[PDB]
Amino acid sequence: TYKYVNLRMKSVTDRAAQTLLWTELIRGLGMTLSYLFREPATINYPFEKGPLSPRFRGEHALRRYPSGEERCIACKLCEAVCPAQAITIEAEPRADGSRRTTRYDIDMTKCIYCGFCQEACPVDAIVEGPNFEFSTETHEELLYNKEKLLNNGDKWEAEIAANIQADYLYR
Amino acid sequence: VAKLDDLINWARRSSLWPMTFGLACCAVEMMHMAAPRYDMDRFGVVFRASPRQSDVMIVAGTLTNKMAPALRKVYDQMPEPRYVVSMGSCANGGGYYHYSYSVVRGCDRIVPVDIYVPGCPPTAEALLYGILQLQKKIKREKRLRIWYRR
Amino acid sequence: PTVKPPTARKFIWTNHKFNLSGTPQQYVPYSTTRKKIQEWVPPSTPYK
Amino acid sequence: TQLITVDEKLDITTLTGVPEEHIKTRKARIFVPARNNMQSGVNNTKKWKMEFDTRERWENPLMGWASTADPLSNLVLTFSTKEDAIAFAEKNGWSYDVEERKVPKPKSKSYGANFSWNKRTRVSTK
Amino acid sequence: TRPTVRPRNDVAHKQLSAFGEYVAEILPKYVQQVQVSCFSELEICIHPDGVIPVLTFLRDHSNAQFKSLADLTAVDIPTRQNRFEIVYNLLSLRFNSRIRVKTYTDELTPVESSVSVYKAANWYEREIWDMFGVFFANHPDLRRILTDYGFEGHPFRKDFPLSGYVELRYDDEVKRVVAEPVELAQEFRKFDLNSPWEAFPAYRQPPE
Amino acid sequence: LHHAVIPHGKGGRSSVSGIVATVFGATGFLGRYLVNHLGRMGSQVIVPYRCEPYDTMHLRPMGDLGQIIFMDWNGRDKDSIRRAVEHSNVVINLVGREWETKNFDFEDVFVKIPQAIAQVSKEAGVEKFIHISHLNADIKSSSKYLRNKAVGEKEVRETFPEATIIKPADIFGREDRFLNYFANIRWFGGVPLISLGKKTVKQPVYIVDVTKGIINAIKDPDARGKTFAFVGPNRYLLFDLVQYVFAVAHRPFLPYPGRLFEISPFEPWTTRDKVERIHTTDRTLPHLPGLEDLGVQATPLELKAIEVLRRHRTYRWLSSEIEDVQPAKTV
Amino acid sequence: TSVKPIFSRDMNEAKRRVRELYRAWYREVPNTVHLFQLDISVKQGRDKVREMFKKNAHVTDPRVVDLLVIKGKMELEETINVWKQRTHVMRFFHETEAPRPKDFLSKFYVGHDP
Amino acid sequence: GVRTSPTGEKVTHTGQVYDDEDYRRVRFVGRQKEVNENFAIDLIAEQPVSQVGSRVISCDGGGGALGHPRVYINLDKETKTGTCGYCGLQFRQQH
Amino acid sequence: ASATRLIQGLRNWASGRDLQAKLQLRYQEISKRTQPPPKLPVGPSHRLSNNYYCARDGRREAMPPSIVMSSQSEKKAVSPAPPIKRWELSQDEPYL
Ligand SMILES: NC(=O)C1=CN([C@@H]2O[C@H](COP(=O)(O)OP(=O)(O)OC[C@H]3O[C@@H](n4cnc5c(N)ncnc54)[C@H](OP(=O)(O)O)[C@@H]3O)[C@@H](O)[C@H]2O)C=CC1
Ligand code: SF4
Ligand code: SF4
Ligand code: SF4
Ligand SMILES: [Zn+2]
Repeated sequence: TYKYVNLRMKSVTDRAAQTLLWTELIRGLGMTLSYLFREPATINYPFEKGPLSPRFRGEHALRRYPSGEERCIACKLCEAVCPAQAITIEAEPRADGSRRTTRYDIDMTKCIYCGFCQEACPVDAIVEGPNFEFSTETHEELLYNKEKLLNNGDKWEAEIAANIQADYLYR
Repeated sequence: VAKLDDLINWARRSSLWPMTFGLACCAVEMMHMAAPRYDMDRFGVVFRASPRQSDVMIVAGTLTNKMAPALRKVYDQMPEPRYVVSMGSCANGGGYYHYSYSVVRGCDRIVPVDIYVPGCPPTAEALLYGILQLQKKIKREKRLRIWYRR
Repeated sequence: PTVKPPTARKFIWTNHKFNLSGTPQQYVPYSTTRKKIQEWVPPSTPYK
Repeated sequence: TQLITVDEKLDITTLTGVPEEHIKTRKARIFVPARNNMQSGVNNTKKWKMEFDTRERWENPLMGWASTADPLSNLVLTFSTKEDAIAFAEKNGWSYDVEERKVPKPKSKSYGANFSWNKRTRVSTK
Repeated sequence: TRPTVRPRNDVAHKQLSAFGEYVAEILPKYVQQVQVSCFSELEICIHPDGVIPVLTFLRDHSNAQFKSLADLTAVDIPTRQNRFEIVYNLLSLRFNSRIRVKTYTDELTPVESSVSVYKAANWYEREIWDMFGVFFANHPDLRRILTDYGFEGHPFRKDFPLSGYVELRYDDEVKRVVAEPVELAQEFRKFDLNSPWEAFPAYRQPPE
Repeated sequence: LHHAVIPHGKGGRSSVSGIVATVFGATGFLGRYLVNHLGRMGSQVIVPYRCEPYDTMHLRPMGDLGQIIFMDWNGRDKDSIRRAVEHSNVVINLVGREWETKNFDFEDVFVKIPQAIAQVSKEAGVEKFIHISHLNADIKSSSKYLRNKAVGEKEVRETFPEATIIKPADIFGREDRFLNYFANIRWFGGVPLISLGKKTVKQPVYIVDVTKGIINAIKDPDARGKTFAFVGPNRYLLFDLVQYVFAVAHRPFLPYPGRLFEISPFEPWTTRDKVERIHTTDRTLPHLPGLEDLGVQATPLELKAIEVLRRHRTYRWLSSEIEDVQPAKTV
Repeated sequence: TSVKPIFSRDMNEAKRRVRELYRAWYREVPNTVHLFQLDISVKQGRDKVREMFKKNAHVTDPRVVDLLVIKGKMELEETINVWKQRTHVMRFFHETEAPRPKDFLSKFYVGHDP
Repeated sequence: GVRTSPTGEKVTHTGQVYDDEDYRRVRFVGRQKEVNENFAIDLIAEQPVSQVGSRVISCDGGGGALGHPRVYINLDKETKTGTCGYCGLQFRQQH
Repeated sequence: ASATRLIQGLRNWASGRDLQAKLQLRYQEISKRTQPPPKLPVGPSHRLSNNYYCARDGRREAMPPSIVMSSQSEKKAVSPAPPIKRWELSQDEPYL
């Protein structure tokens, strides 16, 4: 169940020869030279990308139905499950009486990218999408409104739908 | 003066020397970026521990109220030109600990931030993208042309 | 995608856009809600 | 012995570290919260709540978020009964307004009253 | 009740109750209550003036041998007049067990320190003074360990707000990091998540 | 007034003070301090810059999110000015170089651009205009600086009859060119000066007092159309001022009774007109109101000269106290 | 009403501790000004200490004033050893906050603060 | 079909547009105002109405588990078409 | 694996082990990046009969802690538990 780590003329001469002639130092140098002659694992960014998964948590997006009509139904589960309180929702019924949203703001400098909103959405409207290269220069640009989220959804629908099709049976 | 501006922008952007200023999870993500998988050193990016010989500073982690004078002094000891890259969500807007009593709500209040990198933690490929965006920002600088116009 | 194309939709962008930060096409935040409380406009008729 | 006698009111405003303006100008409220009339459960009206008043909440210049200046705007305290709530309110020097609890009157429900013979309590439909 | 219900152990419950009777009979001067929880964890509630003569017993008796101090915690309950609930967690390696020793104190009542028994408390209760305000008597080096140097007030008290009273920002006017009254860009949205129905029947308090 | 510009909050960082300011030439010294004082009240600031964006980065942490809007503008392009001041309700003018560059002489930095800004602001219906001029602005002066300042303030008063012209006497601060110049000409040699500087009277005024007066003039509706005279609370001879400046620096004083360094490709160290302006006495304006008419506490030099000139001491005298210096002699 | 004392048996001993703390602070104000390169006079710091001592001079409980003496000792130990910064010492002197209104008319003009 | 307020700003689908005297329009100078050009109401308006052969009809939005929860719509009325609560699709009866 | 045989032998000699047997760089031997869809199994209580919730509730079976002694014969000295048994030395790699 347990073991004792570090509990251990020819041998004395071998130790003295290792002292004077540096046997184990030569061994360590040989391993260093072994690692010199291998193929380095540097991938050619940005022309090459690291491996990922269809479950990758990236940029927030708002999806749509396959008829043009938006998916969010103003149920406020995402802002109730959000651990960082980064989601602000204000809702009202529009002209046709459909329960939709008027303000859907995500503070992306508050968001912790944990995917609770993408799993608490009953109609799969909000999705933590796949995009990770969305660094900005100003603080206000990382403060998405509803129009930016809808534009991101219409931008990345062609792969978000495929990722959902690939992953939805594990949920 | 247009071509001399093109020269010194190439010299500064291809030999960026960051400083070893990490604080939290995001520091381990930076160390993962500096691994052989992504290899910051291929871009002319070699870690230097002293603020007096550093070009940029990547603030990784949560900046608390006990840490703001230290970050301010470290930034004030860096020679010009200097750029600050915010990282994660803690150094962006507080992130998870935005409403806490002892967390600065974004490190913009202490130092002027040039490049915002979003994530928690941001992926090392995204961080490389942010550093390349900073390099492209350095490339389009117009110092000597503006000096000639003035 | 040459052998497995994505499904065609009417709202999918026909052209991809790179990161537009630092350009005159960058995103700025704004509220999407109207005026919350209206204001009493005074009448234009003389008070006499 | 190892004990002393102190015959003064407990005032710990100087050790809680709160600023002065949030001591004399804040009116606390000690009350039993009313039941939400949309529901029928009475578990939420079991313990006394000590709260404070509501200060200004203006719109943000960016998106009209609820920007506030009161640090005590989200302070809700729970006490078992009234006397400890009053003692805690007077211990920190907070001037308080106390509302007594409102126990509902025990009604006299009769199922046979809907089927009376010489009374107005005859129901019209069932 | 097999697959989704936690199994119940009764031999450990009986042994912990027997050890609780043993402790409550050996020390009747300070021990007030002994209770064994449903998941087989012993709790001893004693007087504050008997913090030190109890703990050394649990560190030196051959039948207890609780040689490790795992965690030391204070809990703020504003209902009671002794709002601070000091909790010592002890671990015995020879008997492979865990015990909990609980006591109470208010703001102005000092508690005898435990650095003469467990040296780890040399930090632990010190952090308690940084967070709640419980003063510990005869501490060797008592100073704030977690909060800021100029911080006034104890943050872990329940009457202290979530966001503090001061926030820091850099000022070019004085070239200094200064503290200003707190003004949040967005208010912390308080959520009412308590269901108004009776939670558990077995934990029903008697009414007035 | 509109509901978006109604004041709100406790006057903190994230509050709304209802002030939309266009600070022209905010990248400098007074512009930096005015932007810092405006950003702590929570006011919308529009900063148009002529230099590189990086040099404006120090203006970023002084305000909240979106409270400072950086813009591109030209001194000879009125369309950029109209883009800048179309939405502001107060426009502050601080534009001025101490030396003539290759393209911009003194006339087109002191006369043409404030007239253009005033005309554009009057066309856009800007309610409040604040202009900064010089106290010693004389049409019959000995320097081009003061003459062009006089013509510029005359044109500002004529174009905008409701313009608040404010004339600081001599601003000193952390990044100024008045005490710093006096401490920096010790590098040249034995501090050259005309007639030992015993004939000219100078009244320096602290920068924080000027910024507070500008803020109060923005707030007060009774300051429109006036001509304030921001004058410090004390009068010093030039010899005694140099005495005090070298006294707080703990440098030995070896005096003796300018165009050579004005032709450098860098920022010039000194000019001829700077030498003319140093030996120009402060005018006395008892009729015009000062900083005491705006509720501003005037700060004398004795508590701020050490603050300004601490950086010029070596480490031999880096541990001196505030009170261990004999102060200057008043007149 | 019977309480456990900490250090002070009566009010006289607590006042003795208060005087000792004020003596130590008045001693260490010039070294705090000189060492931190504070840009204020010694009189400003000493009268700041006097202002704080007069501000906390409304307490009649021996335990509360004893805890105040202890916390002053913590501040003195954090000042005597260089654990603070320039900003931590300068946080007492509020230099960035504008003067708040105090009369009723000005507060009525500003906002809804009662 | 975006409408243009005569201040120059486009109008979002929520009806928000800054007034001509609003100072906050200065946040849009030198930059652009981002607004979705795919209006949801004008994209669901032209979707045809389906005639079903029963009194009630079940709608899940299509895709099975990829859509909304399944809701049953009654078409007893002969005046208004039964519109889905989630997807906005409307069904009717041929009688 | 795109290296010549002499470099292979030099690496094997200088490291002292067969490096090409266990490479640290991934190749075709790993699982494919796309997979067929699965069919997830069900839990134990997805029945239709004899599955009343009251007979398998976990939260409702929690009891309040039992008070042993409350302040409102020659009993043997007891222990919290039997003493921990002596650990056995590992027969696989005893390091001895
Ligand atoms: N010595 C003093 O401090 C005194 C100053 N004044 C007046 O006070 C005001 C503010 O002073 P101060 O802060 O010290 O001055 P600065 O020289 O420090 O700042 C001048 C500012 O105006 C800009 N600017 C200058 N010329 C032009 C131009 N032709 N076109 C566009 N922008 C221009 C500069 O931009 P950039 O350099 O980035 O191109 C800079 O931001 C000025 O009007 C000055 O004349 C009055 C009395 C004494
Ligand atoms: S991913 Fe998590 S933190 Fe981010 S918005 Fe969704 S729920 Fe909130
Ligand atoms: S959970 Fe989904 S449907 Fe509900 S409010 Fe959020 S995005 Fe809309
Ligand atoms: S942003 Fe997230 S990953 Fe980075 S330090 Fe904060 S909590 Fe950790
Ligand atoms: Zn449907």
